[PDB]
Amino acid sequence: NPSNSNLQALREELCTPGLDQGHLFEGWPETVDECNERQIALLTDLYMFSNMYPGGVAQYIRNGHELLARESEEVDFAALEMPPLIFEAPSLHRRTAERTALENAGTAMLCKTVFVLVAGGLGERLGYSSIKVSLPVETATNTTYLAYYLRWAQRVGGKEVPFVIMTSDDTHDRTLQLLRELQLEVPNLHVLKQGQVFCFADSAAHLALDETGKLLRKPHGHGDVHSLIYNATVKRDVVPDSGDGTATAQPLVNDWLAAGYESIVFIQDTNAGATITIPISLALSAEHSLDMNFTCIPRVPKEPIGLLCRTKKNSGDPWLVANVEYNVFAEVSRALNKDGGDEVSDPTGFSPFPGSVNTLVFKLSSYVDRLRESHGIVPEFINPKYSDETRRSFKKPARIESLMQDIALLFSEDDYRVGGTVFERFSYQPVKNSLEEAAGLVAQGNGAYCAATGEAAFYELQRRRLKAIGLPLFYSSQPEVTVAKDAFGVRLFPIIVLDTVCASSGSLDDLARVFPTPEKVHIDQHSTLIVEGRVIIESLELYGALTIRGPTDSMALPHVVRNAVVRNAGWSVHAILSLCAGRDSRLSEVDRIRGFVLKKTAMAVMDC
Ligand SMILES: O=c1ccn([C@@H]2O[C@H](COP(=O)(O)OP(=O)(O)O[C@H]3O[C@H](CO)[C@@H](O)[C@H](O)[C@H]3O)[C@@H](O)[C@H]2O)c(=O)[nH]1
Ligand code: VO4
Ligand SMILES: [Mg+2]
Repeated sequence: NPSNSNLQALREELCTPGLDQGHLFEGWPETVDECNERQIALLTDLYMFSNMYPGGVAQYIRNGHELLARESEEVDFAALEMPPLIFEAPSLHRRTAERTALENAGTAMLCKTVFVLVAGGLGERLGYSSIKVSLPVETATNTTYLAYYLRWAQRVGGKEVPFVIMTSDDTHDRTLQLLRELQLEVPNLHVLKQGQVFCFADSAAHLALDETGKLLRKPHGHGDVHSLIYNATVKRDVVPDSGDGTATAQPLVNDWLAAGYESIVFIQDTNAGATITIPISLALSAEHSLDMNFTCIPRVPKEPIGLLCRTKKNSGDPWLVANVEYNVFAEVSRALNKDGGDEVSDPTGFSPFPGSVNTLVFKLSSYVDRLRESHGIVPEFINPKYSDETRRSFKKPARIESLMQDIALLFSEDDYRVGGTVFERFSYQPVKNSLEEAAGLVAQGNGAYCAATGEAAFYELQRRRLKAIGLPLFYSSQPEVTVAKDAFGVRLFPIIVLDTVCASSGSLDDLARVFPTPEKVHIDQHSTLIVEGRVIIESLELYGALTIRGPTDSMALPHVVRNAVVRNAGWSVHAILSLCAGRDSRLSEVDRIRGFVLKKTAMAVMDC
């Protein structure tokens, strides 16, 4: 694509005042025709940046200057108050008429929903050297986060459900390999790989080089997902169009709208609670006519989650409903008095504003409109890490970032209704922290959000949902294992995991289909129940571990369990001892990041 003539022109352009990238060509020959292979490759990297990044590398540097200047100024909002459109979600463990009505409405709307999963991030800070969607939701079945989301989506939207996964250079190949290994068949899955962007070595936006003399690249944030969707195409065969030419440029958003889809949902890589909040969020988006709906929890004052606020940046700006990231809120909170009056704390102990967990629910028509106007471009920022409190130095090269929730400020209050739904904190179950930082956080009285608490919260979630339909689970709240040098404990048992064929959407009505007479099902607090396929359990007495397998097709007739009595040694859990020699150690990173291992001593199986 790039000729040698254009390569010299870009080189000269980047050496002009305001760009000042002469350090990249130190000791280079005057003409392009005299250049080595590596030099040609650098100019090619730079020239092809125009293709991937708006306006190319020249515009990237100019944006850097604008953002670096803005980052040097103390942030200030003209006005900051509660968003007008806030709706309290009912409890996930109470089968009220409201809960039943909202679940059944949202489950119908799931048939007309597009699903988007952002999975470009590493989180090596976890102590996990692989991709986060390969993490197990729980080690009882070892079901990955990738398989969890995909199987729920196919169950609620059918096998042909439209699904997008955003990957990065760090996660793409491993994501494709995991899809192949799980033998997942998703005909309308689109994997879109975000590109990394150049880095700034200093506050003057001088482009950074690595150890081998090539331009350092770093992530542009989860904001890239909108532009990737805007530029994505699909062919036209069984779709409304059926041309005899493969040169089809139908936008993926056009096929979705043409097929009858009315909603789009964005989720993150390690939050299993999204399958619980999404149906309620869709029902309330329809009842209250919300174009964009932020999923929120009550926030503790120092949580690393954003806040949903009604904002005005400057005195003349119209009201905007947008997310304010935790860092910005801290800077604003810590400030001299004589500025507004919405900072006083709440009696309970929660932030004045709802905390955004970044499960984003959109009306598809409104989303497409703003996507087409903006080309998926969202406002950017930069947050360099300086070496000393005096700044004027970068400990590590900085890069421009973007947030996928920052698409909310393209939604004017004049044309669009933007609101938030507030759920229980228990419904937010991310795996973000390693055991070390989880020990540090718990000492301050904060949430661990580690692999141990993520797995434990998943088992507790199943038990709360099942007790909501009348299953009589009597178990202690006392922990069964301590992790991170006895800093905190979790409990796991009783373990009850139902697959998507058994539990269907996970609605309380769907769960009542598995236990039609729950008063005659008695699962001891130390037991383990794994149910796969089309199973109905009418009466059971379980003291130990039991797997029940039914037909793998939902339309098949169901295996019905009656008057079963199963007793065995079952399972246990024990901590990974500090004196872990590691000689002939089957302990993997998966075990080590949660601090315990399940011992699967006995297991009964009911087949057919
Ligand atoms: O280049 C990137 C960066 C991030 N991600 C994905 O973004 C999600 C969240 O990233 P993470 O580092 O876990 O969270 P933050 O970006 O720090 O915070 C987000 O998630 C919080 C809730 O977990 C919200 O409160 C914040 O507002 C929101 O910005 C994950 O699925 C990542 O894989 C990508 O796909 N690509
Ligand atoms: O690549 V960093 O998010 O450690 O600056
Ligand atoms: Mg990096």
